[PDB]
Amino acid sequence: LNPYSYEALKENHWLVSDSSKKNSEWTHKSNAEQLIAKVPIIYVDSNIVRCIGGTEINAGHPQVYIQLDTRKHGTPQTCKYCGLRYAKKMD
Amino acid sequence: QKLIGTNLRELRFVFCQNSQRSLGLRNYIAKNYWNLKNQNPNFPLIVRECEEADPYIIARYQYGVEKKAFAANNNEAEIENIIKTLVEQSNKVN
Amino acid sequence: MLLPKNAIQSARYFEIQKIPAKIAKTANEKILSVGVAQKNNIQPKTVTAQGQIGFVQHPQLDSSCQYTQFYTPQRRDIRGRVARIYIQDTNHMHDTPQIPEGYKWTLEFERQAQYKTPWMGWSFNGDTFSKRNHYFCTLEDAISYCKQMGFGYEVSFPRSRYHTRKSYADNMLWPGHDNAV
Amino acid sequence: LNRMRFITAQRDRSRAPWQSPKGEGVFQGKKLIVASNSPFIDDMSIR
Amino acid sequence: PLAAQLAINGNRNAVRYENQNRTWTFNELDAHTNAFAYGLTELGWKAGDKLLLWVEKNHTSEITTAQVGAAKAGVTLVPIYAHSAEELEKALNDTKAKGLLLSPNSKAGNSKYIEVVNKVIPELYNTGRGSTLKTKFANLQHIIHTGFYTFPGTYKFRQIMVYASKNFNTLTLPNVELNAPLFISGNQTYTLKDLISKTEENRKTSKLNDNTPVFVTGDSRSPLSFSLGILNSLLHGNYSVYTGAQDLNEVGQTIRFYDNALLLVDGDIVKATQSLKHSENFAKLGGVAAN
Amino acid sequence: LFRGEHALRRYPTGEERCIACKLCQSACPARAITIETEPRPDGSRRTVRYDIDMTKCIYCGFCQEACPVDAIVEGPNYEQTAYLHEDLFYDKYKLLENGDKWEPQIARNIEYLINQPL
Amino acid sequence: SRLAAHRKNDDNSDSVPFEFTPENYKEIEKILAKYPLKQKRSAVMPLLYLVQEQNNNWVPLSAMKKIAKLLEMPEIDVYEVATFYTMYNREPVGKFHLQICGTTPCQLCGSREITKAIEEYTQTKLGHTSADGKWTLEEVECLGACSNAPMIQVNNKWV
Amino acid sequence: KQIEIFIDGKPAKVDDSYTIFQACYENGVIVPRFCYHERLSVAGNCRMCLVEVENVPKPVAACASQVVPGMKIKTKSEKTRIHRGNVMEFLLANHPLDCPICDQGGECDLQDISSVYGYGISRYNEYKRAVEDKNYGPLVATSMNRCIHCTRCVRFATQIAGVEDLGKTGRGKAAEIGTYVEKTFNTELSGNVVDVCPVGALTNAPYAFTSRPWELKSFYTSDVFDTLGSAIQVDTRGPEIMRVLPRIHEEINEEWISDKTRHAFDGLKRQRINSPMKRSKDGNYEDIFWEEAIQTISKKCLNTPSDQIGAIIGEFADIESITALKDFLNRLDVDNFEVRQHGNLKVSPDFRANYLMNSKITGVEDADVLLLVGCNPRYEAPVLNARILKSTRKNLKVFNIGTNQDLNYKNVHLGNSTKVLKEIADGTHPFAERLKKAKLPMIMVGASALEREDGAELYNTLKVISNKTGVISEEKSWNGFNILHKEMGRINALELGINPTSVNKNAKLVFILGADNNLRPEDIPADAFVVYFGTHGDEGAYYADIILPTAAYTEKNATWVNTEGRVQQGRLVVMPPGDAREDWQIIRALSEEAGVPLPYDSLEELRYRVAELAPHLLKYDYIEPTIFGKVALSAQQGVKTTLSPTPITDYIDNFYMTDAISRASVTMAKCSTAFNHEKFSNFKNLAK
Ligand code: SF4
Ligand code: SF4
Ligand code: SF4
Ligand code: SF4
Ligand code: FES
Ligand code: FES
Ligand SMILES: [Zn+2]
Repeated sequence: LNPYSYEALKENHWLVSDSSKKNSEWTHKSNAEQLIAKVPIIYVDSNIVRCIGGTEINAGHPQVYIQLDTRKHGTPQTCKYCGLRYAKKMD
Repeated sequence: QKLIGTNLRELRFVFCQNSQRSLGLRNYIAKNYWNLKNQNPNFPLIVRECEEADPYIIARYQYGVEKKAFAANNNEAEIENIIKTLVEQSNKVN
Repeated sequence: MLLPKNAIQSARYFEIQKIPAKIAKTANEKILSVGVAQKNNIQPKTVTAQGQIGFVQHPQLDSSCQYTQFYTPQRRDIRGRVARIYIQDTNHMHDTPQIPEGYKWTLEFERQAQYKTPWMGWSFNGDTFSKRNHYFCTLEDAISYCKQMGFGYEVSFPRSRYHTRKSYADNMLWPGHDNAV
Repeated sequence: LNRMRFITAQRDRSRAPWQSPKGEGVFQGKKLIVASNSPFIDDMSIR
Repeated sequence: PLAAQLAINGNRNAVRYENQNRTWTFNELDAHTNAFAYGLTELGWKAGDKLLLWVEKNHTSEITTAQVGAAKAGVTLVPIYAHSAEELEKALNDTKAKGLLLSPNSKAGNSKYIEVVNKVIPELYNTGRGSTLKTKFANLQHIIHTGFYTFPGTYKFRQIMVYASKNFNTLTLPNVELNAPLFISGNQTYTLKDLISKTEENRKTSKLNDNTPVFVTGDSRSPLSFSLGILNSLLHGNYSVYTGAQDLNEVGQTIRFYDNALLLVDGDIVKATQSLKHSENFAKLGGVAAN
Repeated sequence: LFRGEHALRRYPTGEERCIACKLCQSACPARAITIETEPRPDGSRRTVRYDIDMTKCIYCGFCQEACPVDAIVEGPNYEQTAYLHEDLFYDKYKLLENGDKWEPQIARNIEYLINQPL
Repeated sequence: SRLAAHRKNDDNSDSVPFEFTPENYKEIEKILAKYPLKQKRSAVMPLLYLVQEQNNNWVPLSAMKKIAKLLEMPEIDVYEVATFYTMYNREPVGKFHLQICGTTPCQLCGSREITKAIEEYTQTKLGHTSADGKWTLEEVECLGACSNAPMIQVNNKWV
Repeated sequence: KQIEIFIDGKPAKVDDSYTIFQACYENGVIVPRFCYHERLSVAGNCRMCLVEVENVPKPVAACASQVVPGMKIKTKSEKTRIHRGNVMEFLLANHPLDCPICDQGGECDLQDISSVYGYGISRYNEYKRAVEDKNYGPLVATSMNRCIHCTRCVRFATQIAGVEDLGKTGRGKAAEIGTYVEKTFNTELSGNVVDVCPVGALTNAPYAFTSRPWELKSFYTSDVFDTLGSAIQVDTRGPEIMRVLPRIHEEINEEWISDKTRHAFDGLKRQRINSPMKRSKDGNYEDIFWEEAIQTISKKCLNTPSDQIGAIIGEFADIESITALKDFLNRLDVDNFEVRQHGNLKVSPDFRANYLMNSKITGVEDADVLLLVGCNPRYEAPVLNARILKSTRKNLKVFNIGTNQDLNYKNVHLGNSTKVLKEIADGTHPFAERLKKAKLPMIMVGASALEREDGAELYNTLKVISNKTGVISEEKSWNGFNILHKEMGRINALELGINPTSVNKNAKLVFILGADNNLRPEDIPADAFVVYFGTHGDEGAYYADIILPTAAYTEKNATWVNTEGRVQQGRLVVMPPGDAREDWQIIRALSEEAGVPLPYDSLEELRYRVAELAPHLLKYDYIEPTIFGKVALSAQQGVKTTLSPTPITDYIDNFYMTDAISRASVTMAKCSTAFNHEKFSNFKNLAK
């Protein structure tokens, strides 16, 4: 799994990936990547999921909507404001 | 005209393309460029045209030495004489 | 940004439009005297917003630049610098800015040393004169300011879209007869 | 004490110095032969 | 002989290249092959001139186009299986080939094809731009590589190709002669008529009907692969699918869609593959043949 | 509403709330905030350098007001006396540490502030 | 008729073959003759209908590319037509593609009761296809025979 | 026909061809828009330009409505305000709340129009539309939830470029603009897609998450990666450069730039030489002072006889640097400015007409037939390729002699060998009659063909063909003979009069002025001493006994002459990195130390010397006409005119890697690895 391979670049949006997630500790001066990677994929029945980054409006990020009806079934989608990743509960 | 290559290192003609002050040099170049080139195959004969530019024949002899001749309102015979003098003066220059 | 044609016909206005011809003073300039003469003969005689040929004018350190304030004991490099006069148009990213641009001539100075300090990586400028651009309503005013302050100036004239016929009917066009070759 | 790393990174963000060869190196005529340091793979050359 | 399918129905698909994912109709195949033939003729190729084939399996489209164009132009092709510069030089000296088409990125031993070619012919390195080759062989005028990069003394396949114009084509294509040699495999030479006879015999033996899509795995340079592949499609209007270096697994996935479809199995491909992951994909293979 | 010492918060999951929109940098009247951002390897829009010059900053509160995700918050700490001028050049490390330490009280105040409009 | 893009399916990959039968080629020739010689771009819809008839009532991506190649038009145009028009099934359907009208006339006449009865008999929900590839339920708009409501259509053919 | 209309009661006069939007723009009243683009077709999708007309009950779309006599337009009326508010509310409905995270935060015309014309508060309180993202490659980042379905991207792709990939697939609110299948948008002009897209749905991926518009300072300069030359804007936040954009220059740039010139500036950010260096016999490089480097170079120059001194001209050489080098070599008695013998351009620098495009970049819009010889406009000067596409769609027939590249427009491939040229010259080829029939024909020849060993013969053949077929016609006052160059440095050298054919076979002292292409060990003798003026160490820094850092095009205030003869001024954006010095200053210091001081100490005096050599270079952004075109291009009697039987090829292999800056760039490497395999094809796309 070479981070500079064409397959890896295409899968990671043409960005060099860090599997260990340790380089961010220096690059962005935080372990937030490691912390967020621990949260598992949240499975949502609906095709579209609403995220506000909290329990109430103004307590998180602006209300956003994520399409879980991916052209490939079951592909998780990550929220842009927070790293939470949601996937459709295919059955 | 056959000894230009050995006598000089470069000839240049800077003039205007639509001015009577340059008409003479313009016509002389248009008529004799190919003759001079055939006489001296590999010698550099540069031609530069700029509007409202003073006619000038620049002869570069050797070791970065150049002589500039003001050829304004000069008949083709005068241009021939000036070029001949520039070519002949190479020995005196070096 | 464009007063009516020949609306102003003052001697001062004509002087502002006209650009001086250089006089060889330095030894290098005297050696290149032919070059100075050629430059004087070739460069445009007057500057107007209708001009189309760019040019560079040397600073005129003369009695005309007496109004400059940037010649002080501590700083002696601002005067005699060369500026750039051009119209800054809106970026290609967007077409309808909240604050539209292109209605004024911008005068700019090339930036000097710019270095990031070690302690925090903050950007620092060796000179504080060329941080902000200057703005003028007319190229005549910009050139007058340059002459008054003793700055040399390059002028690059604007370029705009060529007007072309536009019509929704052009979407539907009959190609022609099939047998046509 | 690790100010050098931060300073070098800040300098490289805008301009990264070229790492010149050091020590003995192979010569082909008047040329020093060094392998390319580009992490990216030359897929067209390889296949 | 090579335009019956165009006369009948040129819109029908002609050949498929699964490895490089490109499918050609009869019209497109004819256009490409005619372009190759015109390019060779313009370069000066004549009837009987020899072109060496040193292209690996992956370049199935290039192999097929070169074969058909050589057949159209009456140029004989000699496949060469050389993993060493000694073998390459021996083959070149023995054949006196006018041209050598090869795959540069292919690896032979510890060196690539382009490196071996340069080693055999050092003159290519210093050859002038647009200058004819002055080599020891005295006849290897043309060197062509099917690669992305360009090297001195070599020309790319697309650069060699020349698409003739409808009203500005001064070139001429000699009429295809059946008896003219086309392939020189080993010490045996196959003519176009003999290849056609081989195609007919193989079809009769394998019960290969018109609508049975043929699959070819491995190198397409073999005379049998040429007979049962592009040649079969151009003669009987069949549908050929080349898998190139793809193993039995990947061949199978393509195979599943096709029904009652003949498979040609390369020995090299068989040894490389370990075992069939999904034997169900071959449940409707119809018939199986071996090179 | 007291504006004390600047700090950077995180979501309950531990992810940073700061997305490099630079709204706080632009609104800072004193030009005391410097932000540089590069895409994170996972692809998040996160800053690589977030500096606040505490000596150049006027504790107005414009930064937290303009923050759209409540990333930068001027928490209640005011006993931030420093003996060295360099100690007042707060960096991303310092701001994140302040947020981690002072999250309880900051969150308690933010609860009431958010509930007031309701 | 769900997504506005290509669904990643193993049975609808680019490697799937598709070839028109000689009868389909003759029909295509007739269609082209009916349309202007230069305006071959107008034969997309008849070509798609022929593809559906030839296949199991759906248009493969390979078939769409073949149509584009035959019509000398961009494949994106064929993609746009297929996605815009809902009568083209871009994915395989069941043996019976039931299409129950749901517009106000049919709704007044009792379309909901008929839909519930169909669901009960077929042991499947609306829109979803039955476990076995036999039934596929869909809700459609006014089919035309409002005065004869409630109504259904099968395979876009029989009302 | 002039027609009188009223805008807010203000009389105005416009011809009937004008639309409402065009009349408003001419009269100075601005109208919001999202989908109307000047260079694209007319569409009425967004309907944000609705205005009020007294006699028209319905709102009228200004963009797609022609003016009518006596029209009473009320753009400031309450009805117009309500129309704008309604359209803006509909647009913002379903629009994601991504302003903080969107890269177009400060350059969003949607935000600006919502602030200026639309209402200040929204009523839509419901679930919004959600659209999956798409992968278009490493050059364009897609966030399709922000798409407004204005089809500007589709129109640009289909019209400006030949690529036909984007389309509005679907119906209703579920419609999605983009490729139906998953594929990358790898067109050479993909960068301009981001510019045309107005709502940040498509953004610059390399520039993504970097900075904001309000914290950038912009400088107008000229492109150098292509010999065509392009008017570009460089945005910088302090020392760092970012977001190179095009700027309107219809004569040369026509608002578009190529991906190379848009994303190759990253090369300047690494592998930069920042100090004079010297290499030991063992090969160990060590940094030294400018004084030491100049002193050793001057000592070598004094010791070395002028006979065995030579120079190589680099790719990015400028007028000032080449003039200084020429003067220094002349004062040292050195006259040969080439050391490479493998490939030299076969063209005389006497007349500008014989090595410049006689017909300007706009000459394609005037020619009826255009014949290319060893040229690939798609890879070299892609903007020129787009212009040729426009010309061939309006009225122009394109023929090609050489390789059959995947041009965006149909072309007639005559051949690839010199047999076609021989036949055309002899007159037996039907294309000779075709040219004679055609009016204002044009011949474009790439510099590689003239750089061939038989370049002189090919050049003479082209001259005779042009003269015989009327490409140079006095009655038509037309000169269609053109040469497309590949080296701005070579163009500058030809302008200054340096002979490209003068090659020093054996040179003991070589001065390499930033040359990195075509260098091979055989060119440099083993015993020679090499001084390399350069800015990158990819190549030429390994052949150098001494290395001198120089300035780049974004760091040097110099002059550049493009392929068509236009002389532009490249301006200083940031100073040279580290201890780098301007190349002309380095040459001046070297001359003074060696004892042959040059007569210029500043840019003004150096430009006076440039005026001495060739005055026309002092008229910036202007093409000086020449009246010696026919004389220069006239075919002489007795010339060789003997061509070789070999294919005519194109030098470009990897479009994203052509020069040292591109090779050092990272974005270009990503583009190469993401596009080379998808774009490589030995066959021709018969579809187009
Ligand atoms: S308190 Fe005000 S001045 Fe200080 S950092 Fe925050 S916004 Fe800037
Ligand atoms: S602290 Fe808030 S306003 Fe400042 S960059 Fe981060 S998210 Fe934007
Ligand atoms: S285009 Fe970007 S900045 Fe503008 S409204 Fe949409 S998300 Fe916000
Ligand atoms: S992606 Fe951008 S340019 Fe394309 S249709 Fe959507 S909003 Fe318009
Ligand atoms: S309501 Fe059923 S067909 Fe119209
Ligand atoms: S600008 Fe008028 S409809 Fe879009
Ligand atoms: Zn979220």
